[PDB]
Amino acid sequence: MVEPQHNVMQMGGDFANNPNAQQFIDKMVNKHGFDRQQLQEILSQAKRLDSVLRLMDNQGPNGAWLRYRKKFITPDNVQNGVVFWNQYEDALNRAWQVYGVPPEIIVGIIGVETRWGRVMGKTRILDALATLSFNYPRRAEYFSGELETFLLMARDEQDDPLNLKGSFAGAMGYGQFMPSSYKQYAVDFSGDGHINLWDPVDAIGSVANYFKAHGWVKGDQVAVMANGQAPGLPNGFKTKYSISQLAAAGLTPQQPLGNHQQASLLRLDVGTGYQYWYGLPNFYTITRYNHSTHYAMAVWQLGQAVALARVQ
Ligand code: NA
Repeated sequence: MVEPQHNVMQMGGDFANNPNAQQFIDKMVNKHGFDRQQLQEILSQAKRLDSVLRLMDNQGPNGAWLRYRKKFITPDNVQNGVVFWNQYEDALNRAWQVYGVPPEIIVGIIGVETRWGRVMGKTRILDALATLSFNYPRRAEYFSGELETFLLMARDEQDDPLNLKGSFAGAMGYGQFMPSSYKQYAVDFSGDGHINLWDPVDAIGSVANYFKAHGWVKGDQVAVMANGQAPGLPNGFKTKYSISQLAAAGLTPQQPLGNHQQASLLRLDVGTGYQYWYGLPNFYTITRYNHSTHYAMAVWQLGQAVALARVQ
């Protein structure tokens, strides 16, 4: 009947003689009450993926922005964005009301991440996380934290850890949430008592909560395009200048900046030249999902494009 298998102390598979996998097992048992044998059975099936390791290692004017932008803002994506928006309008409206994050931002994030559920990843989360936790010294501590949370998440939401698929870094569902984001920011937005990253309604509320938690200011401007050029100043979403320094550099805002007294200097390569922008706090909040000016600008403009296509 009951088979404790106390004498089955060595697991097979890609992580068979891996000291890190052994230490991780002891941690799950000691800290979370996992059964060593049940966990060895799970991890003996986990795969060490070279592709996951290669990809994690891999990470003018010539029109850079234009090329990045066209990967996301196309008739097909805008049209699919409209369908997703109309289909989940209640959830989007409810997220706006509860979290102060507008539909265009959420629709934009889900569009850029997975094309609204069409591309959510094909790699088993367990394989990706185990590979990065046990065979990647550089980010081993970060990924072991993610694997720990993933196994707890699977245990709680009652999932077989081996059945969940996602990105090469272990990101999941519509919004490509990492296990740590699920833990800290995911919410039951459908109201069924569970948090399913693959349920569009839960994903919508979870992205909204993530944004509010990262400082999204309701109704505030994201960024304002500037007239003029500022070649003497370093640019990027991490920069910060007073509106006075930017004016002194030859820039003027196309729209009033209200009470904002500082901003980041963003520069987009539009082929014929450079297009400068005053990055406001909400722009930086978007970069909290993916540390990239292009990413954040594409997320925002995709949402705007969809918002416009709905009007027609
Ligand atoms: Na739910």
